[PDB]
This record gives sequence, C-alpha cells and structure tokens, in this order.
Amino acid sequence: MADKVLPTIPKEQRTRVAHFLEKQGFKQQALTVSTDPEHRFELALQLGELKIAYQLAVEAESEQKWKQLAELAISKCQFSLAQECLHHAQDYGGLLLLATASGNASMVNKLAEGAERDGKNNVAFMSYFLQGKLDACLELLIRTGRLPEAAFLARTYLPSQVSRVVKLWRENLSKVNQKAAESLADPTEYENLFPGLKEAFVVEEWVKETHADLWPAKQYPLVTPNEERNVMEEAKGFQ
Amino acid sequence: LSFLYLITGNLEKLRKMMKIAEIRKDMSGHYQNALYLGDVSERVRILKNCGQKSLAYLSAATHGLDEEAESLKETFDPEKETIPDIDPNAKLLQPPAPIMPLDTNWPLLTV
Repeated sequence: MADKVLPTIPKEQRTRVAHFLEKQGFKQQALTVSTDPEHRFELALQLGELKIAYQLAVEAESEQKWKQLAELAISKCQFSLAQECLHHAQDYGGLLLLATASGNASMVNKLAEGAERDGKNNVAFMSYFLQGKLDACLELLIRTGRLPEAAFLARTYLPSQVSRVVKLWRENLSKVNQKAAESLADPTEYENLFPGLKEAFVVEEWVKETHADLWPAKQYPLVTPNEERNVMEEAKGFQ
Repeated sequence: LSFLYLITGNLEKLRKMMKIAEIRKDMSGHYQNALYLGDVSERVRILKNCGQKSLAYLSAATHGLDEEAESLKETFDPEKETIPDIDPNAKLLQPPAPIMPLDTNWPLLTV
C-alpha cells in the first residue's frame, strides 16, 4: 500500500523513514530506500554489501571512510579488495600487519617506496632488512645520521662499508677534535679489518648462500615458501 | 639493545629479552622476534590475540603447520573467504658468515 505512496515521497522523507526502517531492523530494506552518502555509508557498514559499499564509496573521498571501512572489510575477511582499498588508502600500518603475516616482497617494494615516505627512521630499516638489503639499510642511515649504528651493521653483515663509513663518522668526530675523538684504523693497527680475519664475508659459504637465498629451506610447509633461520642456519653458516 | 643483538649475528639474548617483553604484554611487537629467526613461539600467544585462525594460517603453513590454523578455523564456523597478495616473498637474510665479523665487542684506539 505504502509502495504506492513511495513514489510520493522523495529526498529527505526517505531518510527519516529510513531511520525508522532501520529501527524496524529492516536493514536491507532500509538499504533499498537508502538515501544519503553518509546514510548509506553507515548503513553499509552495518549491511556489508561489500562491493556495493564500494560503489557507494565510489571514489570514497575520505581515507577516513577507508579507515573505517578497512576495519570492516578485514572483519569480513574480504582482503583482496581490502588490500585494494587499504592500498588505495595506502594506509600502511594495518595493511602491513596482513602483508607481513603471509609475507611479501612486492608489498615491500611499494612499501619501500612508502618506507621512504614515513619520516621516522626506524620502520624503514626493518623493511630494508626484511627485504634483505643491507644496502638499503645503510643508505637510509646516511640520511638520518645514524652513524655509530650504521657502522655496526656495516661491520656485522659486512658490506665493508665499515671502512668507508668509519672514515666519515670519524670525520665528524674529527670535526670535534681530540685524538681520542678522532680515533683511527682499518686493515691494521687500531683495527686489523681484513687482517683480523673473522665473521662477515667471503666466497664459499657465500656461494652456498647464493643459492640458498634462492631456495626454500624446507622442513614441511605450504605454497607460501620456506627459509627457516635458526640452529641449523648457524651451523651451515659457519661451515 | 635487542637491536644491537640482532645486528651482531648471534641468537639468544634477544630471545630471552623477547620472552621478557612478550611476557610484558604486546599487540604489535612480536614481529621483532620473528624475522631474524625462522621459527617463533610467539605464534602460540599470537593466535590468542588474533585467534581468527587467519593469522595462524598465514604464519602457520610453512613449518608444515597451516593445518592447526585450519582446525580451529573450521570449529569456529570459518569466516575467511578472500586474501590479498602476500605469499612469502621478502628476504630475511644477512649477518655474518666467516671472515669480516659481527661485533660483540668493538676495538678502536685513541690514535
């Protein structure tokens, strides 16, 4: 009966009543009438026509929508898309949590790009590492003035930037003269670098490694490939 | 300090520390223990924070252990239905094979 009336209601009317309908709990039906982007939106949150919600979003026109929505999407476990929205949002933090949990390089490159974006030094490093990229970690340091720290990495996992880097750090120190403050040596004397001969470089292990990076470590797994990184690793690594 | 420990090419100290801060709660931090590692135990805890078998699967599958994550997931009345890219594809690799150190201890000189 009402439907005959329905033509003979418009804009705003629909809204009020929609709220009534919503009160009725005739959410779907409430959806059908739906009439305000906001109105549609909130209801949409309740409702979850997911795709449908997207169309309403269309171009959302507010990350806040995406943020709100992201939580919702994620709940529905409509991730493929969620990723698209979140990505669309480029809302890195939550998105990272998923991306990381299954794992992914690709995410990492784009993200790397992002990593560059973020404005505090630390996250970006994990990324660089995570990717496996000393190089990236070290380059990053150059901008931030992480210098003592950069040396440790450069030493540990040797890109022998310890030599290069140390000179520069030392130079800062140098600026701030005093001989102790200057501090000096790479192959020999103070440090014996390559003459010490101990644990962050060489070819053979490295060759084995070269491959290693390429295969999946294995134990028993899924399509989501292996790498391990534990006891075993220590042993071969020494070899 | 943990960072120093992972920088260096050795494994325990971070792990006790990991215990002792895991043990001091967490929602975003477990991550620290996992990467340089393969294996994590965090997952036992983690699932409890999540507990949607989702995290548990994503994480799970490779030790050849996707499976328990599914068992619960089913029990619940599952809710997963779509996923995004993420297939383990970034390198947790680097650190210190023989010749050209670590640095537990770092020598220098005033000279």
